[PDB]
Amino acid sequence: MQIFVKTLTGKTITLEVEPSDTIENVKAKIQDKEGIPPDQQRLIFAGKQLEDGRTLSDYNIQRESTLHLVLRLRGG
Amino acid sequence: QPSGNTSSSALMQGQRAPQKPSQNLV
Amino acid sequence: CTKIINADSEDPKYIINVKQFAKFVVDLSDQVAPTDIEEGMRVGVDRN
Amino acid sequence: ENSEKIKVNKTLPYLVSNVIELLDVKCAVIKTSTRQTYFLPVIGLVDAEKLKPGDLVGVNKDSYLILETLPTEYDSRVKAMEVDERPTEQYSDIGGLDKQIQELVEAIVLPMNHKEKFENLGIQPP
Amino acid sequence: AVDTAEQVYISSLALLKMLKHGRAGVPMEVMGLMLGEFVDDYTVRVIDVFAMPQSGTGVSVEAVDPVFQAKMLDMLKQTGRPEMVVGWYHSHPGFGCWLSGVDINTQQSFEALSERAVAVVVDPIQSVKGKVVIDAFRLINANMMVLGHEPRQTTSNLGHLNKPSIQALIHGLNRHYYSITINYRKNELEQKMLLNLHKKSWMEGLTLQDYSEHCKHNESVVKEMLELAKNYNKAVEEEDKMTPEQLAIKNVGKQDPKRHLEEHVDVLMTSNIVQCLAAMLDTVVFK
Amino acid sequence: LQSVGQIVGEVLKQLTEEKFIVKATNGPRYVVGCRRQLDKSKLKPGTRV
Repeated sequence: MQIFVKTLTGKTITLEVEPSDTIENVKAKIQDKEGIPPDQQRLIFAGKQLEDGRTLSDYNIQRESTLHLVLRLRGG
Repeated sequence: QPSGNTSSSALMQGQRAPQKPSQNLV
Repeated sequence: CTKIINADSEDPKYIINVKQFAKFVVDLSDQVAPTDIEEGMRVGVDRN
Repeated sequence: ENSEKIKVNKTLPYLVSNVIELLDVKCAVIKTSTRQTYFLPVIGLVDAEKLKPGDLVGVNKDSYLILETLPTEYDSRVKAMEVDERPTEQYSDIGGLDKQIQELVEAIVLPMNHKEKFENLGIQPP
Repeated sequence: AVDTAEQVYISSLALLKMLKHGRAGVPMEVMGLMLGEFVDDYTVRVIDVFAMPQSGTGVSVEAVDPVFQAKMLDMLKQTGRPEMVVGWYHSHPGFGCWLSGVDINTQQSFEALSERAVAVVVDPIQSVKGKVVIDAFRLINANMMVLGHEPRQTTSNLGHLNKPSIQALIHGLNRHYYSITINYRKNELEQKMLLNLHKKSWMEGLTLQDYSEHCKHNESVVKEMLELAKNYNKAVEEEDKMTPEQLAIKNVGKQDPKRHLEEHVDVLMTSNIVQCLAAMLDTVVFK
Repeated sequence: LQSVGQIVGEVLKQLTEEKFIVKATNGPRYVVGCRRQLDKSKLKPGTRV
C-alpha cells in the first residue's frame, strides 16, 4: 500500500506500508528515511491526530491517502 | 536603672534570583 | 536538593519546600516508582 | 471547546500564598511565600464569593493569577496531633488538691456532658 | 556547494506583526511561524507571519496542538497567499539575542527537512526607543569545524556593521552557528501610506489663537531676556588684557551669547512672523 | 485568564507636575509618571498605589 505524506514546507514523500502495520512502525519509517527522531513527528489525517495503538486497518485508511506531518516545535 | 545600651544585628538573607538555564542536551 | 513535608496519598500532588525558597506543589518524574518515596526525606529536584 | 482551552493552563507547579485583604473594586492583595506582595484586579478560576481572607491558595509563578484554592489542610506543623496514647496520670497520683480537682470537674467535666441541664436551667456554662 | 554572504528580505508588514505580538505577551516568551519564498540560490524573502496556540511561561514555550496549523494554510490558500513556510521565530524577554541549547534541538528538524530554513530571534524590551533588536541565525555542523573547512565563502560585502556582540560571542557564536545579514525591502505604494499619512492636517494650516495666549508668551520671553542681556554685559566688561586661551582656561558654562542669547531671538522671530503672515492671508481669502 | 498582576507601593514626595518618586514594599525606589485621567489631586504623600 502506497501512501503520500505531505508537510508544511511543501515537501512530499511517498511511502509503502501494509494495513497490518502499526503507527509507530510508520514513524520509524519516517525516521529512517528522513532522519528525524520519532518523538518529534506528529501525524494528522482528515483532521484527527493519529495514535500509536492502532493499525492503518483501523482508521479505515485506503491507499493514495494524504497524511500530514507536523513538527514538535519547542523553545526556551 | 536607666538605659544607654546597644545591640548587634543579623543579616538580610534574601539575595538570590533565578537565572536562565543553558543545558545542551540533544 | 530539597525536602518534602506533606505527601498527599492516592492524590499524586506533592508539596515541597526549599527551606530558603517558598513551597511548591510538584510531582514525580517518569522513571521513579511512587512507592519508595516516604514523606519526610531529602530529594533531588529538577531546576525547571 | 472552552473546557479544553482551560484544561492546558492548569499546569502542576503552583506557589502557596495567602490573601491579606479583599476588595470589590473582585480584587485581591496577596502576599506569597517568596515574600512578595501583589495586587490583582481579577481573581480568576475560583468563585470570588467563595474566597475569604486568610484562605491558603495556589498561584501561578509569573502572573499571580489564582489557579487552585488548595483548601486541603496543609497548615502549620504537626504538634499535639499524636494519637499514640491518652495521657496516663490518675487522680490517685495527686496529693492534697482535691478541692481544685472538684472545682475543675465542675467547671469542665459536667458541661462537657450535661449542657442540657444548663439549657433547661437557663444558664450558660463557662 | 557551500554558502556565501547572502541575505534576508522581510516585508514591513511582517515586521510590524512580530513587534506587536512579541510585545503583547510581555511577561512570557512567544513563538510563531513565517511564510515566504526561496526566490533564488541565495536570498530568502519572508512575507507573512501568524501565531499559534502555545503554553507560555516566563522562560520557555511549547506549541499546543497541530490541527490549527494544518488548517490555517488551507484557509489562506483560497484567498490568494499560497506560500509554504520558510522558518520560525521566537522572542527573548529581557536577555540578549542568541540561541539556547534546546533551540538547537528544535532547529535541527527544520534543517533536516528543508535545507535553508533560517531561525529568527526578537527582543521586545531592549527595542525601546528608536532601534530594533532582531536577528537571524543558522547552524553549523560539528564535524566540519574539526576539518580544515571553514563555514562559508567570501565576497567584499561581508564586513559592514556585522561586528558580533560580546554577549552573543560568549555562547556558541561561530562555534555553533552564524549570523545572516537582514534588510527591509519596502517596495513602492506602501511607502506613501506611511510617509504622507501618519502626520497631516488640512484646515489646521489656518488657525490663529490670537488671544492672551500669545501676548503672555511674548511678555515672558522678553522679560527674561532682560536679565540675560544684563548678565552678558557684566560678563564682557572684564576687558582684561589677557589672551582668549586664558578665557577658554576658565570657560566652563553659561556662555551667554551663544548659550542663551540667540535661541530666544530665533524663537521670538519665528512666532511673530508666522502669526502676522497668517492674519494677512485670512484678511484676503475670506471677503 | 489574561490578567497580569501589579506591584504595590507607596508614593513618596511629589517631584514635578508629571514626575513622582515612589517606593516598593521591599524593592528599591523609582522615579515614575502617572497615568492618563488619574486625578493627581489624590496623590498625597503616603498614599497606597
